[PDB]
Amino acid sequence: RKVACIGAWHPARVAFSVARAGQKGYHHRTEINKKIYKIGQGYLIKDGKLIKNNASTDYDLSDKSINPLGGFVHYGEVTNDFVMLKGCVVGTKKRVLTLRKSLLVQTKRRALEKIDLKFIDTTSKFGHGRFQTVEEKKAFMGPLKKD
Amino acid sequence: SSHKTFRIKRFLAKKQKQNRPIPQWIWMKTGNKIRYNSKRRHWRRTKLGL
Amino acid sequence: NEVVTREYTINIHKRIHGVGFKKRAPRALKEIRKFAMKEMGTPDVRIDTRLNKAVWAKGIRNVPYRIRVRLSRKRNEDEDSPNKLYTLVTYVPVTTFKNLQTVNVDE
Amino acid sequence: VRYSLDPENPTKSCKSRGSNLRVHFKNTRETAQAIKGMHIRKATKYLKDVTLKKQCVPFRRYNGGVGRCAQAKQWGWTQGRWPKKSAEFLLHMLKNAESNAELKGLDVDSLVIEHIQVNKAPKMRRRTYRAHGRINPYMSSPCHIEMILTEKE
Amino acid sequence: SMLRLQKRLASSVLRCGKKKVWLDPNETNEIANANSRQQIRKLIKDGLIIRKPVTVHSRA
RNA sequence: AUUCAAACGAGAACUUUGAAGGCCGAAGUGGAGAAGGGUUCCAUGUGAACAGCAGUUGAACAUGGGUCAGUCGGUCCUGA
RNA sequence: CGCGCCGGGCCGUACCCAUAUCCGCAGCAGGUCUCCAAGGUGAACAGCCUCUGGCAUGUUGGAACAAUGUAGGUAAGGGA
Repeated sequence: RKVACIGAWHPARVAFSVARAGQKGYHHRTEINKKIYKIGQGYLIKDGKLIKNNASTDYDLSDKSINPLGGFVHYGEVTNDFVMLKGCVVGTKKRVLTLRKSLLVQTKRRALEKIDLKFIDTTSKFGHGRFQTVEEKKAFMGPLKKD
Repeated sequence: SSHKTFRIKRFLAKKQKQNRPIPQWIWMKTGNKIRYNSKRRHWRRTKLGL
Repeated sequence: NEVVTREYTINIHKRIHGVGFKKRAPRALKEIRKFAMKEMGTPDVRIDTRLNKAVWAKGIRNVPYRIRVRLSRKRNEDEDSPNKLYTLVTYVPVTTFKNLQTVNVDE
Repeated sequence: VRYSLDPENPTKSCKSRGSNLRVHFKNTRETAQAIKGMHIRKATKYLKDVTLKKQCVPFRRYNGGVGRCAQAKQWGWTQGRWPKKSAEFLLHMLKNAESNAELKGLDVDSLVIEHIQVNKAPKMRRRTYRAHGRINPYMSSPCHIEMILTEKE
Repeated sequence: SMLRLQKRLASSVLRCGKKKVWLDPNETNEIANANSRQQIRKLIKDGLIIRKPVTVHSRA
């Protein structure tokens, strides 16, 4: 698991462009053109009852929030406003991210595309989850022994 | 060896009586330079020949 | 006030997780000893032999997940030391662990 | 005997010497340099922490290969270690030195180490066995330690 | 103290390996001054040292 | 592939005892011999040096002890 | 043939016999002739587990679990 030849002979130094072992990760990166699919709204209290149907769409209309079953693994539960970005973004869980407006004029039809979500998958990520909500889950399992 | 000859056994007897330290009172003698026995043989280091 | 005894349930499983086979049981006796020095703030911790036997009951690899113990903090007797108090950890045989709080036994 | 440095006022000072102490010279010179100027009660407390790894000894000169510790930042240094034996040897010499202050009739809680010297002693002879039937020396490097305390208000 | 003279002597009097010799841990100071097979046999009668039973190897 | 407690001790990861967990697994890490070693055997004591950490231990060191034959061998016989 | 009487000298004899008492400069993964040989599985003196007996992991521990190693493994689809 090495690099066989580092450099030639007569440039008697090893150059800076040769691959060497060292730190990997925890680098500062900036990747661009991450589209915002949905600016979610946090939990709020209203008339005594609270409102949490964040992951509700115009086609799902379910009372489920953005939180999957069992909360986000290694993070917790998102009770504030959130933003939904397409694809992966840099960093680990809980890692603070900086969201900067684009430096470039977006004049491609990819960048000008309108988004209307149809379904937000809130199954459990802490395993091979197979239920969107708890109301759906116990309606399928039926009653259990602990009842 | 457990099977010995009388020549050998008598020989090992001598090399055993010589392995003792010098008595304490000899370096109280007047013209005494001896500090300790320089011919102490240890059975594991020096192998006595034979 | 300071001479107290109380039951505890130590979750050995979450204090052994990761360590190798030939070290799981010995590490359990260290994590128990560290557990006592946290609750009863005494460096001198003496664990009972029957508790040792309870940890090595399943061999060196497989170590009981939970274990019930009685931490009793006593006055250090003669053999004068800076340690004026020591903690004697004792094993408590229990059938199940469900709904087992850290009760405060008394004498 | 003949000390490397003579106290300016011998009436206000006590000495202590050690010869052929089987303890690493390089480790002892470093722990002696850290103990040098401090008050005696501060010294014993420090040396006891070195044995417990609550305070390190900054390895200034003999530092090749010596690892980095977080406690060396208290000395404005990067490399430090916790030489247990080296600390407990000259923890006894402090015990012997302040014992001399008691005998000389000095105020022990005002003593300040001001001279502490570590010299090399004659090396001892052992041997190790290398490949291809060779024998290499296995010397120990003991040391002479002599310190001088003085009362300073 | 150190009791390896006694555990060897006890094994030889009991005609059993020192694997099976039990020296009472509470009464070390009385077994320490045995020094003799005659005094060892006295510790047999007093029950201070016991020949442990054979480890079970049930054939059931 | 070790762990707990105790004892001794100035001092214990290493000694000793007890308990536990393991290994050798009868072609043995067991019990005895030949050759070779030559006192290493055993007891008491010490901890300078030595036992590539340590040691309250040792095959180290210092004192003393220990090998009993008509029948077991040698001795006798001849072999190359 | 039965019984009775007398005599049998000299030398060896402890211990180790081997991952520490021998030879390899050493408490060296090497080398060095033999005897005795339990239960289960099984064709079996195989391998694996155990009892009798023995031992303390082989000249150190502790804490971590990076890269490179060393020794074990497993890999979608393809199959040299």
